Amino acid sequence: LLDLSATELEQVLYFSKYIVLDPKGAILNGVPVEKRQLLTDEEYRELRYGKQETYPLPPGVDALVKDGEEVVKGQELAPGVVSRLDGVALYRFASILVVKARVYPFEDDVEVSTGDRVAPGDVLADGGKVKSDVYGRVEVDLVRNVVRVVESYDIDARMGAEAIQQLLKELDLEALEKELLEEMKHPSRARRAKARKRLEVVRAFLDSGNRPEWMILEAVPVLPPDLRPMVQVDGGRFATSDLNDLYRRLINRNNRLKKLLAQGAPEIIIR
Amino acid sequence: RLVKGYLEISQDGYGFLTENLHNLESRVAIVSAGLIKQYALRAGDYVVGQARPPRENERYATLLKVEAVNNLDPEAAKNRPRFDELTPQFPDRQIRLETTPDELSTRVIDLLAPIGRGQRGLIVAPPKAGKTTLLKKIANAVLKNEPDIKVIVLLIDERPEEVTDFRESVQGAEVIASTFDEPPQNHIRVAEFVHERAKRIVEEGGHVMILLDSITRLARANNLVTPPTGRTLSGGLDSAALYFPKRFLGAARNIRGGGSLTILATALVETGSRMDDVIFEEFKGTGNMELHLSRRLEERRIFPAIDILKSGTRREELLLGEEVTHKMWLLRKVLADMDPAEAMEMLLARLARTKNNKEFL
Amino acid sequence: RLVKGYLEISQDGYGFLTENLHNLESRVAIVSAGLIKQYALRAGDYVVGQARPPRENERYATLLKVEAVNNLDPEAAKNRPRFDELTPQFPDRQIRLETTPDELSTRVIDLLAPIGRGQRGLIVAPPKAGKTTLLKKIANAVLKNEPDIKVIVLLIDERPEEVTDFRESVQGAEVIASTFDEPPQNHIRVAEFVHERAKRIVEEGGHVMILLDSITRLARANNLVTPPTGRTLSGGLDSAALYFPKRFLGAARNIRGGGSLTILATALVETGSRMDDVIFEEFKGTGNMELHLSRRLEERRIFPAIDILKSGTRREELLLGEEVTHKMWLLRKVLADMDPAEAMEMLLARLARTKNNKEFL
Ligand SMILES: Nc1ncnc2c1ncn2[C@@H]1O[C@H](COP(=O)(O)OP(=O)(O)O)[C@@H](O)[C@H]1O
Ligand SMILES: Nc1ncnc2c1ncn2[C@@H]1O[C@H](COP(=O)(O)OP(=O)(O)O)[C@@H](O)[C@H]1O
Ligand code: BEF
Ligand code: BEF
Ligand SMILES: [Mg+2]
Ligand SMILES: [Mg+2]
Repeated sequence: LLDLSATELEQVLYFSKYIVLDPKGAILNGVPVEKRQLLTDEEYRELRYGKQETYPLPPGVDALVKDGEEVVKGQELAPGVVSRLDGVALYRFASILVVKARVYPFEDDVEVSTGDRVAPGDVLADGGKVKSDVYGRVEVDLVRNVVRVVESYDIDARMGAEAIQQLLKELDLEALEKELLEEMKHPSRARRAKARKRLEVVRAFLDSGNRPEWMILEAVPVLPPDLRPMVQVDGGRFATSDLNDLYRRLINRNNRLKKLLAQGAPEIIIR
Repeated sequence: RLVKGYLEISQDGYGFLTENLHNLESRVAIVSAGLIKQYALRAGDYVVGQARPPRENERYATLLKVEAVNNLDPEAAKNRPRFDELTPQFPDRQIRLETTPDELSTRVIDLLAPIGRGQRGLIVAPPKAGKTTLLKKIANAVLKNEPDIKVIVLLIDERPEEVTDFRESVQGAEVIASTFDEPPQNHIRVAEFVHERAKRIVEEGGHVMILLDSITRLARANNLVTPPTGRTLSGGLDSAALYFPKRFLGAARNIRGGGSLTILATALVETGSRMDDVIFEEFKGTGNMELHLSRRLEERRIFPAIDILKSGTRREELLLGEEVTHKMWLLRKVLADMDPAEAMEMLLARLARTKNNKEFL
Repeated sequence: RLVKGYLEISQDGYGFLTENLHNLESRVAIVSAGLIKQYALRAGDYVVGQARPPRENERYATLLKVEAVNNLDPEAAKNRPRFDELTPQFPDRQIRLETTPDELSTRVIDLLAPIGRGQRGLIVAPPKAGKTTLLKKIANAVLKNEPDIKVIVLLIDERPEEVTDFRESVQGAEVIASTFDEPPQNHIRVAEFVHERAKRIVEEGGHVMILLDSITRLARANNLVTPPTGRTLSGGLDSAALYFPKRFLGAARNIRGGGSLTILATALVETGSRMDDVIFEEFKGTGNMELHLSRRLEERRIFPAIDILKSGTRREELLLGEEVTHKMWLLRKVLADMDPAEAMEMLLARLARTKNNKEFL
């Protein structure tokens, strides 16, 4: 129904972690903005901020780059260090980080804030004189009084069953049905066969009424007590229908989840 | 953007920086376990460092960089002897007590129970016996005699007015308080937090005092918190609850490597419950200072209502000179035979005349 | 159609408006959780407003619109300092006592234990010692001296005829009672209801006066209610039961932002039961006043049968001037050495001649 890798990617996102949002990852990634594809957050980070490539500087060794010096992909940030992607190499006390971005020195007040993602033409500083002609996040470094628009433009993130149910709610069926009608009646079998394969469930839902918005599970009813009986065998031992053995674990699961959401967000832990 | 606090390490290897309220606060700063590992940092250590506003989906700001740990550069944090490894010894350096509004109280303390640095002390009195007022006097006298030492006042399960009066009367010294309106969990949490901060300070060779009102109420919280332990001590005390107060008080010690933790705390007795008396006798074997106040002396409005005969230190010779030691020995010999109230009234009369050195003269 | 009551918020986020009996009633008015959210209403808040007859399938009348909360317009409820956030201090506003039918009691109280606004007091006496009659005298004196102070009389687990007598003799001040015919649960429920009403009133800067007979019986009900706590305190009291009564009593306090909560309650002692004595000693460390009545003085039929030496307040200087402070000090010094009954006799003979202020002269 969701035009998905129903077998692999489905559980891939349900259990492993993958950012997904439809609106716009407008900024480039080797391929232009993606619309609904799922990504690994490593590349979504590297994108998130242009391209920062930080390399240590040997102690007592001064770098061959300047603090606000443009460093290209492969340039030696130091006698031994070699950059790996273009941008501006900034100093660290100790190291050099070349962040893929376009630089705009400011001698007046800065107009963009480090963090804001600015379009080509948008003012970065000094009013209209310091402007951003590059999409992406901005770093206003007073270290050399510049505003660097990294190419990293506004690309957000989503994950897991919540995004799953969102896409669920994010879909209106008759649109898909008309599209699938096109995809069968016009096209050849190879693809239109699967088009109708999904169109059949689409018909089931549409003519059936009830929304799939509850297609997933969030309020699990709890069996009536005797239905999973606990019978006293003898002398104190208890024979319990295994449902409770799982109910208990579920409760513990949910409980610690609540605790950590109240306590702290170790994202690896949380996942 | 700069942030500061005292480290609370979570079970998960990351920590938070707290405020003076010593509780989880919205403004606490996250600290990654990585940083803790570089700086070998510990709970209660005071951390100052530049921070950044939390990113999207972050509920707490993140310390971008560590600037100072315990008011010093982080390097020494990696290389330093560990508090529990510090040598526990006697207080070998006296602190003279003098406070202008009542020099007589500090006076009788010095002539009965002198205070060294690293002191594991206790004052024992029934309710309404100058105990809390006496602690106020010691606080002020410390803040006049030993301004260099980090003076910390702790108020547990006690009266709110006392809290405020000490906030105004402590003149800005770090006081952490938790009135009786708070549950024992709050009390135990705050007490352990301040405890660990103090141990971290002394780890750097610093001098600290904990003025702990109501150590017995803290023991009450420990009893209420200890989950079972099985058997119960006579008087209603739990056996394993008192392990924590015993360790807590035993923390006070003299260090041969610099700094020391002194803890002076207020004890309740003659309260009609075996529980208070058992706590008293249990702490008495760990402490080096007992100073007894008599309820009958308070009833006569004779202050300070100190029970001279029961009061004393342990190892006066390490804290007093031969002349002072023999002066006080002569004094006590004179004073063993007299009755409590009479002894105090006469002592106040003799001491109201002149300085104590001039009193000896 | 108009209804009125005191708000009681259920676990479900909606509440009911109660009657003077302080329990669920058929005519209670439903209050949607919404109204509570818009107006920030809180348990015990007094709500008056138009209501409508319940629709079909509805069993209780619903509040169509709110008009006034705690006798004032609802807007202030949205923005007000919460009672828990109010600064607790000492009662700085003494209340003189005088009741015409027996002003000996009022003057002896003033000369033994002055009263302020925000008072946390207690009267301690064995059974049949004028504690109940004393409470009646104080009630009448307050209803003559401080009409501005909201006087609520709470009677827990006590004699029904006494309830009738006080209801008739309280000249209309709110008398809430729950006799010993009620189970401990009714007592406790009326307890939180009245208490929350009082704190909500004080939240608005009001002065509330609570006269609670049988605080010890309330503690007994709490103990009967505490589900296990595990172990039992010395005497058969529960370790965690007294937390609630302690919180109740410690709620009494003086507010620097206006208003005060003054609770005076009756305590039983010398009952031959360890529960009562432990409760008393537990509450003494929380209250600012003890006033002791002697069973032997009652046996001789001497009233008020007060044990002067044990009685007194704390911080009398904040409720009395220097002249009155030194006068009371002189009077206690004179009376400190005298036998209870005979001391009370001379005090009565000295106060019988004339009023206390001219007794000074
Ligand atoms: N040195 C003193 N001078 C004047 N009043 C005192 C003195 N010591 C105690 N008091 C009186 O004792 C009362 C409370 O005693 P406190 O020390 O708080 O109780 P405890 O000793 O049990 O902690 C105060 O109201 C105060 O008036
Ligand atoms: N001031 C008084 N004048 C006359 N009788 C008194 C006085 N105080 C106590 N009594 C007597 O003591 C008995 C009970 O005392 P009271 O305080 O009313 O109840 P309680 O038994 O709780 O003390 C009453 O029957 C009453 O006659
Ligand atoms: F101040 Be005491 F401990 F009542
Ligand atoms: F005799 Be009393 F009512 F306790
Ligand atoms: Mg005290
Ligand atoms: Mg009675």
